[PDB]
Amino acid sequence: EVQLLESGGGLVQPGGSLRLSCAASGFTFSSYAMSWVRQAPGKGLEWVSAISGSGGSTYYADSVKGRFTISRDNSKNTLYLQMNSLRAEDTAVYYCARGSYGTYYGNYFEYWGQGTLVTVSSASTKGPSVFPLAPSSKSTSGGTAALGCLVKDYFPEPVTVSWNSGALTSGVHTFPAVLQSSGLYSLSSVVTVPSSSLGTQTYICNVNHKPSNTKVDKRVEPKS
Amino acid sequence: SEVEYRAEVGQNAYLPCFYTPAAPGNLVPVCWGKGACPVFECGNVVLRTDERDVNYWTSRYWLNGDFRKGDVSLTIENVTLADSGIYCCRIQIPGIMNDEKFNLKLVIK
Amino acid sequence: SYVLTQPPSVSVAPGKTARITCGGDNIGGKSVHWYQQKPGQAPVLVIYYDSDRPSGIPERFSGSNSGNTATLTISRVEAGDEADYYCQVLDRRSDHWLFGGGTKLTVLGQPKAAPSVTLFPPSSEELQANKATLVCLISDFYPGAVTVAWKADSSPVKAGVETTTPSKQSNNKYAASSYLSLTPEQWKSHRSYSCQVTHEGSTVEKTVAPT
Repeated sequence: EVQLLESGGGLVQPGGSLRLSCAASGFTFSSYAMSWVRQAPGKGLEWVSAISGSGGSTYYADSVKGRFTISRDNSKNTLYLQMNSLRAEDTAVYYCARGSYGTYYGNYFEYWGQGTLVTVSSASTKGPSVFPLAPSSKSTSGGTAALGCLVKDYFPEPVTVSWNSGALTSGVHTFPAVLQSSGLYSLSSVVTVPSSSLGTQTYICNVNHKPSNTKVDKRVEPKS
Repeated sequence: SEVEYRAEVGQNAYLPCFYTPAAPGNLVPVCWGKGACPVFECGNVVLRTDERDVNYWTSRYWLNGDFRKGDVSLTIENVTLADSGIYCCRIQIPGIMNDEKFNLKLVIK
Repeated sequence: SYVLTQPPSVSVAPGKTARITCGGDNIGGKSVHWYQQKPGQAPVLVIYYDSDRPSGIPERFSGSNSGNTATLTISRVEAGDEADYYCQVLDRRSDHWLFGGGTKLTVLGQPKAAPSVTLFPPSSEELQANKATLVCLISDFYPGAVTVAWKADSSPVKAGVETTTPSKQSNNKYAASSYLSLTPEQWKSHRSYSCQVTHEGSTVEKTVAPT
């Protein structure tokens, strides 16, 4: 299977620089033209830059000429994007994409990656406070009982949440975050689970916030 | 004399080839090869399409145009003296004989 | 210089045919391609070279292109087909890849579904750190529009309320959340706090009290 994984996204100040990476696998990398495409929040897709299989030709959207440099190492199956003189409106998700076999340009975007958020702001990183949302036995139904984690006051996006290191997947709902009127994000994650398992089973939410190199495992236990 | 295409060692070569889809909403297969177009197919095939897209490719050889809209022009990267010679571009037009055959002379300095 | 234009939004009833236009000057002369982007997901190539279909894409997806209009066609529309759809071209004149502005596909007449509401009190731990947050979690509703109102005992609360906009789940229903920030004092002073979710004229209320 074709695989495209972006990395290197994160927070950076106006005027600052950043370097995105895209590891490719499952095809002969050199045989395919590569692109970068981006999407500001709530906005349309905007093509950014492209490069030929060999690296011989590079292409740039006008809005990034003189600032961004696309390149590739074919002996490492990796695509790069050096981003300089970054600006507010460069804030977006950055997707790596592959073109089609035997075309100089690539022509279209056959395979995409999952993307990487680049945020350009003066505001500074803030790690989250994680708190347990303890299972109310006042509010159950059958065996079903709702317990969760509150992930408070962090910046920037994103935060991932798992449970018992990904071993507990059923009945999990990680809600999207609120942007507060302080520029800080909060979100919650909730598992619905049997009541009989409360005395037995350990419930730990695994919060990860890469932007602040913070990872929290919070044990959630019944109210007294 | 006779038409020819030219490049210095190191550069990319650019060989033109074209058809006009007089029956639109429908494409035909195409192939490039080394040596003059023989009676059938092209010579040492280097690049080929079916009626949809590229099903045979060689390092250094690329369709640089919108071939689905009739631009079947070819780029050859980082050419050497060995690349000198005649190239065959061929359009598989359905019908008796039909096939559009184009010989394109590349001269490398 | 070359530009692509799409209609912003298109509605269709389930089981019918959806048509998404892509306009450009003699666009018929260029290869058009189509992307599907569901909320939160990366784009997926749906059609290429006007009408070709990638391996693994349903046959209800077809495409055409001639003159000044290219057209993506989706028959027997199901609800999962809601997304933004973008057309795309390669302009070798300027060496740019161009996108249309996007089209939101909306499936009409979908089955209404009432929200589930789970309300959580502040944690002991949060209180011990001189803060208090009430967390009201709203899931499995449709259409995606709700009104949240908080109450302290019987009285309405308007301060320190932060409520997300809705968003599609896996099951094509919506989710949202609302947060109320108190002092530990406020929390302990009042007898109870309530979160009232309204949806299509009906209201569901959950209540929590220091305990």
